[PDB]
Amino acid sequence: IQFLRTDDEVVLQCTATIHKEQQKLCLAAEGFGNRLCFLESTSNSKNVPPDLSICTFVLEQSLSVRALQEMLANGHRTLLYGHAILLRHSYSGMYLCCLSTSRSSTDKLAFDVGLQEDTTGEACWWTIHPASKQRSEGEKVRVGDDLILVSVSSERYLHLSYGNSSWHVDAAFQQTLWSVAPISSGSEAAQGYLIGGDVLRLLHGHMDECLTVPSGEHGEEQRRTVHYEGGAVSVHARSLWRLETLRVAWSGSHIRWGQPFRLRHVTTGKYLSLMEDKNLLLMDKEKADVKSTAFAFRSSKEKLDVGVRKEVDGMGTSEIKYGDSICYIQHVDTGLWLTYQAVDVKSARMGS
Amino acid sequence: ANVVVRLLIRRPECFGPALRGEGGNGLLAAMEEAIKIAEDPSRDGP
Amino acid sequence: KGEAIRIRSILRSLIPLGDLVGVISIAFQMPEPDMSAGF
Repeated sequence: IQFLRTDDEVVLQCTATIHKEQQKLCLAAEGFGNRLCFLESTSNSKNVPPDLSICTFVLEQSLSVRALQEMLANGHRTLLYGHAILLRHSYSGMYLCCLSTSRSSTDKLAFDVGLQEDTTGEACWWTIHPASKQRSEGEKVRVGDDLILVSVSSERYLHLSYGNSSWHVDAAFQQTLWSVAPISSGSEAAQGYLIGGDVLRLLHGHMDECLTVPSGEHGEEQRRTVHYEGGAVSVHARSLWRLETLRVAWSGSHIRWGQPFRLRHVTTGKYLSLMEDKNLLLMDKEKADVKSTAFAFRSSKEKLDVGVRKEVDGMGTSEIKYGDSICYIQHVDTGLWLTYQAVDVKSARMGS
Repeated sequence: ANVVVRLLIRRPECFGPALRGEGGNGLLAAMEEAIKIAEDPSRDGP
Repeated sequence: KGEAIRIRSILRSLIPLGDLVGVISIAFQMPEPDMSAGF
């Protein structure tokens, strides 16, 4: 029932039936190093999490085709069918567009989609059209509605061109239902409160001990180790942890206490998993099971609440602040709690 | 012209199968196959 | 006009140029009369 406004991060999802199996795929793009776009399996997240950081897109502007043409000649607005929307990548900062190059020689009539830096020209904007008979032009868009994206210059639909091994999105003349899932509606997110889908660092109140991993001085086998450090490591890049929410809708909502989420190390790309045979380690997305990677934040040390909440459709309530907040990490399976130790021998303790 | 082009590009099967689609290469091979069929009377109506 | 440019680009992507010249170059036979129901 919520109407898509402007300056809100969304996700372009769609359905794909291959091998008599249905799957949910969102439109993602690396941006830095690769301009062309690809797909990310948003479904099947219990075993492998998707890359929402590159899957989300934000609506920069929302103008009609005629106002857009007048712009070519020369707050938070709502989204209506028939407008010429503008999609900007969240992380890469570039803008989704329709490239004039053809990579797949099979569809000799389609184009390739990708990201571009400049917003000039009518080769970057996209128009939304109704996909079902129950809706028509001129109506307000709501959450969960299936729409059709059409290029302005290319005049080609955002088609999900099926291939043997190339699941690539093209700008073809075959309509494809692109469902839109919100992430962050741009509500009154007060500066300092915790927002989901964000990367942060964890310090101590009286010890400023940051949760880090060994640097590139040794190999990945050493870098998989997790420990505490201090000093200049607080401003380094190997001390950043991203909180990925399980649900793909409203993933950038306000983090509430006790909900599961994955910890990702953006420096190496591995997820913080816990194998009870040892301490916690870093395992990649291919084997990052939700029962071993999903952690939660509590306000106390007790285990009073486990099976309480499952999902809340909304932006959420501002609960956790960045300034003054004492959270406690807790696992969904074992329910252990963090503790600092003195495993370091007295041989070279003061220096290391 | 604009509206007919729109309709013809939205419905790709209006063109020949040997010219448009993931099958036949293009108009060249299409017309060469057509000439071959015209020369070989085994592909007509007796 | 830009719409004309887009339509021309669509037509060019539909029908290539080498295709056109290859189909033009067939050198039809010129005949004893023959049939005009062929190429």
